[PDB]
Amino acid sequence: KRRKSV
Amino acid sequence: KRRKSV
Amino acid sequence: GAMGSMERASLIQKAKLAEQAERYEDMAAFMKGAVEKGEELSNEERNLLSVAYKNVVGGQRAAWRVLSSIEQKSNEEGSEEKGPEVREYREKVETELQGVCDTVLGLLDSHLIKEAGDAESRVFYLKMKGDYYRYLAEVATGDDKKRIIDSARSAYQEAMDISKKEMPPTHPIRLGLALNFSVFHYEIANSPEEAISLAKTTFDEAMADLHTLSEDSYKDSTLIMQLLRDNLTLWT
Amino acid sequence: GAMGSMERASLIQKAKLAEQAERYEDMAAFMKGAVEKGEELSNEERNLLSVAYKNVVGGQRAAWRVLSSIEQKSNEEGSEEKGPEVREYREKVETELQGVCDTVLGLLDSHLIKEAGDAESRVFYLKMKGDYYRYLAEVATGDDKKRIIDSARSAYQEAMDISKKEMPPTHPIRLGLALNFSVFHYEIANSPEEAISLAKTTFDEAMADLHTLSEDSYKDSTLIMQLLRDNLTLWT
Ligand SMILES: [Cl-]
Ligand SMILES: [Cl-]
Ligand SMILES: [Mg+2]
Ligand SMILES: [Mg+2]
Ligand SMILES: [Mg+2]
Ligand SMILES: [Mg+2]
Ligand SMILES: [Mg+2]
Ligand SMILES: [Mg+2]
Repeated sequence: KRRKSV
Repeated sequence: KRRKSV
Repeated sequence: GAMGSMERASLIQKAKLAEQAERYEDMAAFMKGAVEKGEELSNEERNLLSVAYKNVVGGQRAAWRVLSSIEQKSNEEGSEEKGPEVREYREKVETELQGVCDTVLGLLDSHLIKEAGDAESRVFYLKMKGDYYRYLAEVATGDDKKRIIDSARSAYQEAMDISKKEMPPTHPIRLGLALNFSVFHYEIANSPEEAISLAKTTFDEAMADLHTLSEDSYKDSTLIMQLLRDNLTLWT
Repeated sequence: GAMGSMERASLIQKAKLAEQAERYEDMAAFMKGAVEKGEELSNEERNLLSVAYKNVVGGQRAAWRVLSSIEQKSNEEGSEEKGPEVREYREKVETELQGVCDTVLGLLDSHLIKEAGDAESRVFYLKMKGDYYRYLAEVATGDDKKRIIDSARSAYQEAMDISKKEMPPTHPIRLGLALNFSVFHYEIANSPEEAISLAKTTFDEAMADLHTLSEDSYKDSTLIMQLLRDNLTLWT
């Protein structure tokens, strides 16, 4: 749901 | 699993 | 303190925002600033205070226990010497924990408790006092461990005595207090029987009073009664 | 700094303990102290550093967004004036966030980046640089927002250029960098197409390289490729 970053 | 306190 | 220049209401508002932001250290500092305004806390504010610190100290306690277990593992036969770090860092976390507990105890002693005349406030603060000595007891290992325990005990006992005299057996504060005092017995005072008797009796007396309650009070009480039962299930 | 007297190894060890204790602020301070020892960081240490700060800043970013949304709600027609508190407290959280980002950027600038000659280190730090300018961009609203964005962009771009030249398309750092740079495009640079093209191409080039990998490298890469796909699914 929240875009992913890493 | 851990006993509860509040 | 740092919060000396902020309006009491603004601290409370900010405490509520910090709670929303899950910024419990901030919440706690806001609430400490609010307490330090010198005015009694309303029920809501006392719960804000309690929520803030419980969360802060709960993070430190969970950390401390992680570090404690690591440290205990490095102390087992066959464990490779890793130097002082684990102990140092457990001690750092422990010290910070103790300082939060000291701060709460200090707010209670100056001057929440002495001004708290209503059962709901006075029990609540005494419970909090028991709780924060209990958290101190959890990490105590020195010559003061017995006295710390005794302080937890004494606060809980005074809270129990008032709660029993002044509150219905379903009162969530009475229930939460009994729940924690029962945990104190079980895990701090090495009195698992007392812990179990307390949680049993408390649960059963609350059960017998549920009928008096509105649906919302019923939900508040049964929520806590369930925590009593969870402990009883855990402990029996 | 505060960590000037602690051995580099002890900081690293403590950083690892703090990570176990989920004490990310402590982890971050330990890692900052370790960086400030002046020695290059190993791969593991760079990841400790990154993990520590990502977690710290991730808590502040999540808080900031909570507070930001509250604040935006108080700015809607029909919203009851609540005074400056929400803005004040958002600003406090925002300032603290900016200071973490400034600290990381400062560690990168002094002197991680300039000493990082291997692709894995240099890309990693440039990605981190992009990320922390990106976090700054997320809260930026002033005359510097464009330059902050540009700094995020420029760092990511240099990292992308090196990663593309020096790393396989499945390299987890290359993938994570592309993932974040794609997020930068989507949500900071208002370039959702570029964000999508980047994540697509990155995913597809990594896909075509998976065959070269051991099972454990495959798992590392596909883990990141999945985050690319999650964004693509979110964005398309
Ligand atoms: Cl330490
Ligand atoms: Cl504030
Ligand atoms: Mg005033
Ligand atoms: Mg050995
Ligand atoms: Mg028995
Ligand atoms: Mg040394
Ligand atoms: Mg109105
Ligand atoms: Mg299009």
